[PDB]
Amino acid sequence: MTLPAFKAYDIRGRVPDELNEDLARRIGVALAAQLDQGPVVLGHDVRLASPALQEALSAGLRASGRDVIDIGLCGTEEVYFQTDYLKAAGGVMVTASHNPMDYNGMKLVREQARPISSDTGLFAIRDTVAADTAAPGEPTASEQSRTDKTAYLEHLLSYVDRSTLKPLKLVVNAGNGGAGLIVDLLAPHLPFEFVRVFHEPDGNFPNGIPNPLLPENRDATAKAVKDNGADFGIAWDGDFDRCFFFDHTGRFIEGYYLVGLLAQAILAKQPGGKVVHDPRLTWNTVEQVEEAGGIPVLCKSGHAFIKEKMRSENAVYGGEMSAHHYFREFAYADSGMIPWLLIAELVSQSGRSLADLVEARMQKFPCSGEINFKVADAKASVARVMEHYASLSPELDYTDGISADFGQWRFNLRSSNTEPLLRLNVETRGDAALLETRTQEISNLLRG
Ligand SMILES: O=P(O)(O)O[C@H]1O[C@H](CO)[C@@H](O)[C@H](O)[C@@H]1O
Ligand SMILES: [Mg+2]
Repeated sequence: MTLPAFKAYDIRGRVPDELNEDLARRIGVALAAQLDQGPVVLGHDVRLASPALQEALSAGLRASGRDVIDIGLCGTEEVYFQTDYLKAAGGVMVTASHNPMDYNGMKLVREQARPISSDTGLFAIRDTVAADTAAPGEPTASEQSRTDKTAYLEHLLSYVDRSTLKPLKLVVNAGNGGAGLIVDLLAPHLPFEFVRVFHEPDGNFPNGIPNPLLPENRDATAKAVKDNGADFGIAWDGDFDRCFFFDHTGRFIEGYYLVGLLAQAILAKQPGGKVVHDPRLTWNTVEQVEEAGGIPVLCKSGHAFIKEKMRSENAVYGGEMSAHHYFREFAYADSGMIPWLLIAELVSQSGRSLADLVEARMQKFPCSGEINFKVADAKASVARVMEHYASLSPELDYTDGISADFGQWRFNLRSSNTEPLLRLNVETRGDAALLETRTQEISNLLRG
């Protein structure tokens, strides 16, 4: 076999059998051999095991003569920002993002925070780690503590014109992850009145693991918004590289619509720019980007494809329907902080509620949401669907699974690259009835 913890985009496994201090130190040694010259930035999330995992990573790296910059407890996006800002050779974030409590992992990048994935070094690291029986060497390089967030915070604030901000009332829900530390540091520089829910970092997660997609966790943010008459609410996953929005009615906003919203926000600052988006749900993004004078660029879903395409295109912003938002100026990396600052600035400047900013777009391009199927035979199942729709002659695109455009409706059907799973997305041209009948039709075919 091979080490299960090494996935397509990152390392994720149960502690201690899938991931432990010895593997972490071995990963540091193997990572040293993969990077260009320079030091390595290390950071970690709130999980109880994360500091020790970072400490082993450090020991392996310095045993290989790599200077380590320890930026401490942080969000995943701070490892991206600091790796790029400090012109490091690389960086690793120790995080479980949103996995259960007996789980942990790492997210690895090289220069300029470029991702290290299965096929761009991560499996090379895996195989080196898998075959490494050598004795732990002793450190021949140093560790520097660098917890100053000033540059990071100034960079967050630079996305908005602070004198145009209104004193909005915002619910913030860290889910006992790490987002609250950054909110509290931004707060003295912002006019908003914050309503803090599940604010303190707690690696035991007394209120549940930080996953705003769970309806139980969703409802705590919705309730705080409604009970306090907040303008909107924001929730983050544990390492807060994803954020999730709730309008003034408590309604969770499906992430598809935030791509076109955030693209328009950005395009008013950087006119004529290119905007990268995924193929799962498209029509609304294409229209909003073009309406805002931008150029939409279709790209295979997955954060490493998005970033690579943004780089080759000098795209100012890339957005994925699944709550990933990437920013050229942020080392082409994703942030869970920039999107809500942009949204709060848009609400402040426009005088429109978050609800009204998206409502007409949701009516014009209703979507199913991402619907997952675990089926006995994915390939046979997909063939059943294509067979059933063949007579209608859809316009097909194979950028990322199968996209079929029927005119008034379209779908994308993909195999997940991170899970053995089929993923379905359907949208229509302003037709909620057509949306439901087609979604159900495709579901039955897949389940057949
Ligand atoms: O559908 P997939 O292949 O399993 O990818 C999903 O996870 C990726 C990494 O978080 C994301 O980059 C993708 O956009 C998506 O959320
Ligand atoms: Mg995350």
